[PDB]
Amino acid sequence: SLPATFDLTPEDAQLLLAANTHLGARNVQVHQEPYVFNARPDGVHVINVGKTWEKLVLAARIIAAIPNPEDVVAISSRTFGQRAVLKFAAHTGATPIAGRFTPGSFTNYITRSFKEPRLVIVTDPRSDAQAIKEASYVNIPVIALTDLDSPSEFVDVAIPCNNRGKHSIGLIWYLLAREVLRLRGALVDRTQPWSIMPDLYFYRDP
Amino acid sequence: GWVPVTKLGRLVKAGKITTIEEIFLHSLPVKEFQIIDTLLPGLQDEVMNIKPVQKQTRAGQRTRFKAVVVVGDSNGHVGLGIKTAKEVAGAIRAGIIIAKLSVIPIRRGYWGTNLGQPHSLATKTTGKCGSVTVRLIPAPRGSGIVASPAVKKLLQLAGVEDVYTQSNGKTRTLENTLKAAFVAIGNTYGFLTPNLWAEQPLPVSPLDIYSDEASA
Amino acid sequence: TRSSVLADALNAINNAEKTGKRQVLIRPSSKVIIKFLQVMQKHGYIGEFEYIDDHRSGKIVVQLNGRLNKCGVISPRFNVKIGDIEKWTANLLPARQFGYVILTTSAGIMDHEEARRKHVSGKILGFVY
Amino acid sequence: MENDKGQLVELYVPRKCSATNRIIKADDHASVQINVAKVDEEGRAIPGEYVTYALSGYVRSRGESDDSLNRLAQNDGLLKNVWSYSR
Amino acid sequence: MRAKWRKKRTRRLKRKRRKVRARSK
Amino acid sequence: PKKRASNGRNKKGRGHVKPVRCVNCSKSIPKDKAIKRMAIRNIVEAAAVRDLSEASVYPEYALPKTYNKLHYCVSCAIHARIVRVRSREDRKNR
Amino acid sequence: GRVRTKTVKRASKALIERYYPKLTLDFQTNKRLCDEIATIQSKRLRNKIAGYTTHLMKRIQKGPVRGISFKLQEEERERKDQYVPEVSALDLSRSNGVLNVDNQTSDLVKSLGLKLPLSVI
RNA sequence: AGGGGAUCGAAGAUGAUCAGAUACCGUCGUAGUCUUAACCAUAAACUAUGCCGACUAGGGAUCGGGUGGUGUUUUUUUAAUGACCCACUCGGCACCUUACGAGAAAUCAAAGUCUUUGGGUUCUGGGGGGAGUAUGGUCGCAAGGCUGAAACUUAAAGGAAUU
Repeated sequence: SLPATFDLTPEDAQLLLAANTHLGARNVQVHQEPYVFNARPDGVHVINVGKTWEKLVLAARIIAAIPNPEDVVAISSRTFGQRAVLKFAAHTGATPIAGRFTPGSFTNYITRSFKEPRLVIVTDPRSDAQAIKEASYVNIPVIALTDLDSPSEFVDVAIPCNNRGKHSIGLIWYLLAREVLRLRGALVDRTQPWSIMPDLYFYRDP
Repeated sequence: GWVPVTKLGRLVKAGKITTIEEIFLHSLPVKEFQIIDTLLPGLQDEVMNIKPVQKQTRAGQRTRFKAVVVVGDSNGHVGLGIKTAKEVAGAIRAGIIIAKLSVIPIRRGYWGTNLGQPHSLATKTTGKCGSVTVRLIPAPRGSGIVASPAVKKLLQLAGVEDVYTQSNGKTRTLENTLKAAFVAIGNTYGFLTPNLWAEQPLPVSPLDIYSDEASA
Repeated sequence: TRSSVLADALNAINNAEKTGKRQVLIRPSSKVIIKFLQVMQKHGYIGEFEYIDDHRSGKIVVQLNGRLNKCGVISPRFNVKIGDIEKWTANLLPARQFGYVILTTSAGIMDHEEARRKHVSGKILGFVY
Repeated sequence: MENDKGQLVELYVPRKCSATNRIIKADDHASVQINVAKVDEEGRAIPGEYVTYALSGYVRSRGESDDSLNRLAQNDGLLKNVWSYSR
Repeated sequence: MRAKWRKKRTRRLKRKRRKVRARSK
Repeated sequence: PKKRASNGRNKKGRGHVKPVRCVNCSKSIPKDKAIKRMAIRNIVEAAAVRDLSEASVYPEYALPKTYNKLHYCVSCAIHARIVRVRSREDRKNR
Repeated sequence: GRVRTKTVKRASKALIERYYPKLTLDFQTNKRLCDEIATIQSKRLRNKIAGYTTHLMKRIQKGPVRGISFKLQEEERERKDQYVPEVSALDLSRSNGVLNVDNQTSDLVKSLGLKLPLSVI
């Protein structure tokens, strides 16, 4: 059970809605995501922010369940959420796999880039399909920040979120680094606001 | 000298892992031939034959040796591998290193009378590789392993003392036959028998409890 | 056209098993398949199944628990003596420990194991394993 | 499985996949093990004991591995209102 | 060598032998 | 063996189409089998527009455009280098 | 044909990962320094290998490049990871403290969290 | 057997080219290409994939039809029509990504539900040549069509990918 304090408070709803994490893709939609709730008549689909937050801590609960807080890794092949992962890699341990992913880090034990994780997070499954595919041969759970137009194969934790937006990807990465620190107990009180801002996770145009 | 680089190498070197059934049960990714030999010292090597292969090119041929080697103790652990090399010694020494890497357990039972130790397979099993499929039929006691000479000695070291074998297709392709049997013997554990029908608690992986004896 | 209602129905749950379905909709809705699942559920081989009744044939919905592998029906309903019950067990099912040759007699529908206990041979329906 | 004497022959009784009860092969290198911590009143995650979640690689192939994880968390009481049994 | 040429040679043969048979029978 | 999913050229559910004649070698090619390339080049040659403009009645504003469709056989297509053999990976590109 | 080969390229990146404050931006001071810590048995070869690393100090002065890790790139990486914007926190800001949302959005708010700021445009 | 008979055009007459060209290249040019009444029953007549019936991963576009949404237009904004948009559905020609599945692969949502072999039914083949030939019947004015071998000979032919 849960203490019921994990509801979507107005402040958490304010930053989620102002960051446009609810808008979806066009009429194209994969029937494996029943999380959709109506759509704009122009063609923009709408997702339920309640389910995104709900299944966020589910991803968080499985991320922090791993004892060692350094085996966790994240993939960001697309340059759009580049500096977001280093913030994850700087707050609660972990080793950055930011930028380019070496094809063989999972299987081959001779290459200098050989890690072994127990749980992986990715941003766009379409953009880094190599990461999930290669990881499938070493039987490791994965986490994906999918969108209603993205495939959801070989993934046991798929975060519904907007992939085309600075305000969305930076905020969702910031959140999933927040309660994991809270669940680990490094923030003590859950009601105390964090002193770090998602705009740090944001990527500057220059 | 070993100085293992992978995680599973450290646990066995520390003595935490005793028998091979733990790795088979949990199906951890293992590609290091050190563990298999240390876990089961009594492994015997056998090679069917060598089929030469040459690379046609601008001029001449540079034939290699393709050696198929199977290694397995006659108590329930066997493994198969195929490798190509220029010289015979390298090909056979690489065939064992991959066949031992691919050791697969086999489920032993009876044709069914339920008095003594297991003798044969519980169910009929097959696996199609290439264009040939092999069948393994449970057999009354004393029948023996009736099969092709290459397959029958493969099943001789499998631990099963008797089995009825059916073959289809061009059995002359030897390398296709064992891999069809190799996937067949692994498939044998994929049959849901009415005996393994109660639900059991899922065990914790030994890597998590022994986490401090891993890496660094 | 529809020839064997049991054959068309049974293939769907087998296809349902192949994709891992815990539920599948079957709709020839006859008696000969109704007693097919009565004996089938007797040995706890599937879960709890549902029969939908209406002014027409009806619909079958079965909640299957994922514990089966392959089920089939033998078409031409062969005439089987007592001396061929053991013959059919060898070439169709993995062993005599398990696998039930479902077959009907003048007394009803019931598997092969208790049938030889009856010492009466009837009409072969299929095989469950 | 048992002989007449009493000893239980044959080793490594394989695990059962949590979602759908299929046999996980030793060579099947796609089966994932999921361990979830437990909360004790104060919200702190106690270590040492986990609920065990064994999922076969057959589930993950179709991408419904996320779908299957819902009901066993929902049925165990870990989740509240995510997946509705009636679509 | 092509198939219709086989067929044309064979048909020519049938015509000559049919003429021969008609001259005889 | 078979080379294309649409075997000859998108002849599916039809069975027969009225053949046409090529414009270079006059080969009887089916309507959908013959490649059609638009010829939307202007009635005047490349550039040189002002040369006619200085000797043009009215303030020009004519700009005539010639449109034509070209029917090519397979043999002439390869010879004209308009369509070239593509790789197996490339062949599934429209 | 001034393009370098593999052996100089792979060797060049071996120095800076632990010899950042010794590879001075002047060629003359480090053209012989490499010999003291890199055993090179050719007078000709030791010149271009020193030249290539000296070439990268020129560009690395301007900015970073790919896959080098000279023990201070992470130092600026662990410095440029706490930008901590002060007031533009994308919450209680960027508007009049109220979301600028759509009419259909109101249904999502009133589903479970109706007690929240709202302004449908 | 007639009508018709402009182009093209088996035959042919010709001009090149080639050592040879009665072929490829150019010009005439008969039958024919058009139609009427009657035969001819053949093809790469191919989706080289028989028909009937159920199930099985998804996405968009497209033909016909229907349903609903003060939907946007179209007059005498408006009543209806008509064109569209959105959402759904049936029957379609079918596409695009994958493979739990099959296949020897080329690949296939059928070539899947075939060794875990069985939904029902019709037809075809048992190495390649001889040969779709001989002969015997049978339809046809004929050219030809249907059925259809044997003797003899060979250890290789054939299908899929690779350097």
